[PDB]
Amino acid sequence: NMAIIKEFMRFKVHMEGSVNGHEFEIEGEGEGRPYEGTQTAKLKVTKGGPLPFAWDILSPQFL
Amino acid sequence: SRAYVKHPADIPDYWKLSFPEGFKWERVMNFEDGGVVTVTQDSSLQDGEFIYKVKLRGTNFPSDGPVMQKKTMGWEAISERMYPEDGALKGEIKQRLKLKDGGHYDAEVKTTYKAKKPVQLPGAYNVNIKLDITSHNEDYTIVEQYERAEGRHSTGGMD
Repeated sequence: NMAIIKEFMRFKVHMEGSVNGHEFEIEGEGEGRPYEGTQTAKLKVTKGGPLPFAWDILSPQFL
Repeated sequence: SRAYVKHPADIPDYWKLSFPEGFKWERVMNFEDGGVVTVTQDSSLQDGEFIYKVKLRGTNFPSDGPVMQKKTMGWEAISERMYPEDGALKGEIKQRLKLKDGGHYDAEVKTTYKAKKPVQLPGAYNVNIKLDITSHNEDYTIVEQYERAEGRHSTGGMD
């Protein structure tokens, strides 16, 4: 497991969702250092954009 | 993205131990104005990278409140209190979104994390999280985030 999880790892994320009925999709990719506890992500809305609500309700779901 | 939480040696890193199979989670967020967000996620490891699939349903936000009107300004520092229960790892948070009007908008959050195979559960401890939007285009169809997360014992003294 300390083999299979490297000191640097990347990830891919797909979100499908709706807020107050507004459907949307988000595709993203990130990277970080699992054992140091740090990471970055870049997300793009792919359907349903622009979004009528605060991005802040989505951020903890990515992270 | 729970695979990236820094843990002390004497606390089992539940999320890392779940791999390569990985884990799932389900989260409920209750906001002070009646807004609700329910989220489920599946985390796995394929082709040497983590793969995340998320579904999100947000309902009952006042069409006139800070979320629908895009009036929030980021999350404060977060402390997620972890504890084992019913074969799974739960996290509870009481946490606020900053508001453009010099104000706060509070949320209670509970998440259940379950590994797809048997993994040792930790006892109670805290995960401290800093979550930042580092940049975005004008309309947030492109956004970049930074997160730092670290488990800390909540009992055990100076030891």
